[PDB]
Amino acid sequence: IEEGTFLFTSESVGEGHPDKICDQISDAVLDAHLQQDPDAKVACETVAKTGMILLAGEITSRAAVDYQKVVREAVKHIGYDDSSKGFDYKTCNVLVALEQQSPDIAQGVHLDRNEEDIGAGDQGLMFGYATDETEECMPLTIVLAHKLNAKLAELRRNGTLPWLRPDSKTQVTVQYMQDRGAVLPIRVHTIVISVQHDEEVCLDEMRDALKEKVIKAVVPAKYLDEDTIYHLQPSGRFVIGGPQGDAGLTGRKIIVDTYGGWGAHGGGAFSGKDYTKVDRSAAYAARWVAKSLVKGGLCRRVLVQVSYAIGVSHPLSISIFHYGTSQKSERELLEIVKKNFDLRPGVIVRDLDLKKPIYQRTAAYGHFGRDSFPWEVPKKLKY
Amino acid sequence: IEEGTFLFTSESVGEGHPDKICDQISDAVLDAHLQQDPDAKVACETVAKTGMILLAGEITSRAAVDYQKVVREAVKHIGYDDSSKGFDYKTCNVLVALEQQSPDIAQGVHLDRNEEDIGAGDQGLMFGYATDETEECMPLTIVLAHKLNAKLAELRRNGTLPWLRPDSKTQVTVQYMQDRGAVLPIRVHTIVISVQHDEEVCLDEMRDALKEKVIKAVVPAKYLDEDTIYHLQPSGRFVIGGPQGDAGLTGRKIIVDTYGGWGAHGGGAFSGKDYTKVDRSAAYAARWVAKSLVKGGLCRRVLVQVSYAIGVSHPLSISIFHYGTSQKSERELLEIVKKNFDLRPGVIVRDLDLKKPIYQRTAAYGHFGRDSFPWEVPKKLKY
Ligand SMILES: COc1ccc(N2Cc3cnc(NCC4CC4)nc3[C@]3(CCN(Cc4ccn[nH]4)C3)C2=O)cc1
Ligand SMILES: COc1ccc(N2Cc3cnc(NCC4CC4)nc3[C@]3(CCN(Cc4ccn[nH]4)C3)C2=O)cc1
Ligand SMILES: C[S@@+](CC[C@H](N)C(=O)[O-])C[C@H]1O[C@@H](n2cnc3c(N)ncnc32)[C@H](O)[C@@H]1O
Ligand SMILES: C[S@@+](CC[C@H](N)C(=O)[O-])C[C@H]1O[C@@H](n2cnc3c(N)ncnc32)[C@H](O)[C@@H]1O
Ligand SMILES: [Cl-]
Ligand SMILES: [Cl-]
Ligand SMILES: [Cl-]
Ligand SMILES: [Cl-]
Repeated sequence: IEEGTFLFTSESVGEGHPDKICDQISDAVLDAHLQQDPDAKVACETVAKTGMILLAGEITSRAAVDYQKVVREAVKHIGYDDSSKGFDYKTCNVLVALEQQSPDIAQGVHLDRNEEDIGAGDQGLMFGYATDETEECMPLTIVLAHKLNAKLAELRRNGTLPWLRPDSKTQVTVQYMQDRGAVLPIRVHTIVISVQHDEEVCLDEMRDALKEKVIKAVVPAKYLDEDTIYHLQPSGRFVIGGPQGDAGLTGRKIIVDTYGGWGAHGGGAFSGKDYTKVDRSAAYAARWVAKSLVKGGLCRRVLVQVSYAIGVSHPLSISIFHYGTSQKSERELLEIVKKNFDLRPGVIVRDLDLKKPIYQRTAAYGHFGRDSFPWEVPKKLKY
Repeated sequence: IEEGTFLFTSESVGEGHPDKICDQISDAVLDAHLQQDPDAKVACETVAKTGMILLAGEITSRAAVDYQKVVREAVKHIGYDDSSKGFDYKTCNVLVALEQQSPDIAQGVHLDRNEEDIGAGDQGLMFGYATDETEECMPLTIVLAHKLNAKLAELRRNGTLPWLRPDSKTQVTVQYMQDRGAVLPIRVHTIVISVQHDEEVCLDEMRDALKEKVIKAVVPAKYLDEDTIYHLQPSGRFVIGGPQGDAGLTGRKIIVDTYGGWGAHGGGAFSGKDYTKVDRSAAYAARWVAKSLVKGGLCRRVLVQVSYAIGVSHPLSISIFHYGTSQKSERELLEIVKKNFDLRPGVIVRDLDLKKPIYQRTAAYGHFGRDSFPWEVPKKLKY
C-alpha cells in the first residue's frame, strides 16, 4: 500500500438473499397499501425461514390488501418457485401478525395535524453521503458489489447459467488514492462471490463462470490485475440457500441499502415504512441534500447528519462535513442547506413524492445511486 | 456554531425496547447453549409482537435447552410481568422455528477443521473504533444516551418512579471542539427521552421527573445550560409500549450496539451468534485493536476495517485510519497490528474467551465501553 492510498471493502446481496427477501416483501406490502390509500400508516416487518413468511407489525390503512397474494407474488418475482430451490411461493406458509398502529403513537405524530406539520414518526439520527468518484455519486466498492449480484440474477433469468439460484452475496475491496479530500479508485484488490446453485453443477464450472461471465462482464479490466484475489464459491458448496439456509428479517441489510460502510449510518431500516417514519424519509432527504451539494459543485464528497424527536416536525439539528472538498465553510454549507431544503417529514413527502408506491423497487441493489428516484435528482441550489 | 466546533447525535434504547428485548433473548439462548456445549453453532433470531416471542434460525448443539424457560426468564428480568404493562413473561406465546445449521455452511466453515483454522462463518466487513474523549474510549453522545436508559431502569426497579415501564429511548446531541484530530465535548445541545408509563401519571409529573431525577442524575451540570433543548415525553403519551406498540427483531439496534453513528458499521448484527460468526467476533476484535491502539498511546482516535470470505480463516485485508492523531503512519500502524493480533476467528475465540456464556450481558447498553469484557482490556503492544 503506497502512502496516500488505502483499501476499502463493501458488500451487497442478491434478490433472493433471505434478509433482502424480507425487505422486498415489506415494501411490496407498503406499495399495496399505498396503491389504495396514499396516507396508509405502515410498519411492516417480514421474517423468513424454511417454508415461512411471517408479517409482523402495525398498519392503519383504508386499503383492503390480500397479504397472501402480495407476499406470494413478491416471492415469485424473486424466483423461488419450486421445492427443489428450497422455497416456493406457491406452497409456502404466509402468516400474518399485523395490528393497527398504536393510538398513542398516532395521537403524538399525526392525528389532527396539518400535513406539513406532522411530527417525526420516531426519534432517531440519519446520515446522507455522496462522493463524486462515480457519476451516480456512490462508492465504487458498493456499486460494483451490487452490479455483481444483478449480473447473477440476469444470467439466472436469461437461462445462461441455469444452475444459479436467487440467493447470492458479493464483496469488493478497492484500493483508492487520496485526492484533496475526494477519493480516486485505483484497482480491485479482492472479490468474493457466493451464490446458491443446483445439485448437479460442479465447483470448477461455477468458478470459471463466475470469473468469465460475471466478474469480467461487470468490473472494468483496468481495475483487475495479476494480483487481484478471487474468492469464488469459497464455501465449496451452496445448494441449501434462501430462508432454508439462513433466517431473514427486514432491516438486516442497512449498510447494503446505503453506503457500503462509507459515510455513516444512524441505525434505522427503510423497508416496510411509510413516509412519516423518518428512518426512511429523512435518510432519503439527506441523500438528496448530499447529492445536491456534490452535483451543484459545492463539494466533491460530503456527509450530512440530521436527527428528530418523535412528535416534533423540524429536525433537532443538521450538520455538514465536506471532507476538505469545499471552499465554503461548514457554516456556509449549512446556511445553503437551510435556505434550499425543508426537512420536516410533511414537506419531504411532497418534495420526494413519498406516497407513490415505488418502494419495492428500492428494496434490492441499494436505495441510492440508481434509477433517478426523486432523491437522486439534485435540487438546483440558490445562494 | 463556532468554527472548529460541530454537533453530533447518538441514541440508545432501554432493556424493554422491543428490538432490544429480541437481542437479549437471542443472547439468552446463545448463553444457554454455551453453558452445556461451548462449541454450539448458534444463529438465533428473535421476533417480538403483542403476546409473542418467536425464535427463528439455526442451531446445532449438544445442549438440551428449554426454550420456554430461557425466553420467559429473559422477559421477566426485563420487567414485562403483567398484562397491565402490555407484555407478560408468564402468559405470552413462545413459538420456535429452529433447525440445524445448514450442512453446506457447516462443511465449508468448520467441519474437519483445526479450531485455529476454522473459516469465517460468513463473508462481511466490520469496523472497530475508539476515541479518547472518555476514559472508556467511547463517544460521549452514546455513553450519555445509554446511561439515561440505565437510570430509567434503575429508578423503575428501585420503586422511585413506579409509573415507569421497561420500554424507553433516549437521544443526545453534543457540541464538540476539534483537537488535532481528536474531539473534545463542549456542551449538551439537545436531549430526547421517551419512556413507556402507566395510565395514571400525568405529563407534567413525568417531564419534571425526567429532568430532575434522570437527566440531572446522569449528565454533568457543566454540559447543560440555559440553551439546552429538552424533548421529554415529546409524543405526549406512551402507555402502549414494548412489542405491543412496535414489533421488535434481533439486530435492529446495530448502531446503538456499537458507536452511535461515529466510526463506521459493516452491517452485521451481534446477538444470537456464536464466535464463528465474524459479524460478532471480528467486530469485537476490531474494537479490541482500536482500544489497544488508543490506550497504548499510539492514537487518540482510530478506525479499523477488517473483512472476510466465508470459509477462509484470515481476514481478506485490514486497514487503519488514525484521524491525524498518530505520529506513526498508516503503514506503521498496520505493521504493529499484524505483529500483535491474529484476527482469524479460531484465534479470536481464544484471545477473547468467546465460548464463555456472557453474551446476554452484552445485549443492552452497548457491547463496547462497559464492564471490562475481554475486548475492552487493551493488549500490551510490542514494536
Ligand atoms: C487529502 O485527501 C484525503 C485524505 C484522507 C482520505 N482518507 C484516507 C483514508 C486512509 N485509510 C482508510 N482506511 C479505511 C478505514 C476504515 C478504516 N480510510 C481513509 C478514509 C476513507 C474512509 N474514511 C473513514 C470512514 C469510513 C467510513 N466513514 N468514514 C477515511 C479517508 O477519507 C481521503 C482523502
Ligand atoms: C483537526 O481536528 C479535527 C478535524 C476535524 C474533525 N471533524 C470535524 C467535523 C465537523 N463536523 C462534523 N459534523 C458531523 C457529521 C456527520 C456529518 N463532523 C466532524 C467530524 C466528526 C465526525 N466525522 C465524520 C464521521 C461520522 C461518522 N464517521 N465519520 C467527521 C470530524 O472528525 C475532528 C477533529
Ligand atoms: C452464512 S449465512 C449466516 C450464518 C448462518 N445463519 C449459520 O447458521 O451459520 C448468511 C448468508 O450467507 C449465504 N449462505 C448461505 N449458505 C451458504 C453457503 N453454504 N455458502 C456460502 N454462503 C452461504 C446466504 O446468502 C445467507 O443468507
Ligand atoms: C415510534 S415506534 C416505530 C413506529 C411504529 N412501528 C408505528 O407503527 O408507528 C419505535 C419505538 O418508539 C418507542 N415508542 C413506542 N410508542 C411510543 C409512543 N407512544 N411515544 C414515544 N415513543 C414510543 C418504542 O421504544 C418503540 O419501539
Ligand atoms: Cl447475511
Ligand atoms: Cl416503524
Ligand atoms: Cl425503534
Ligand atoms: Cl448467523
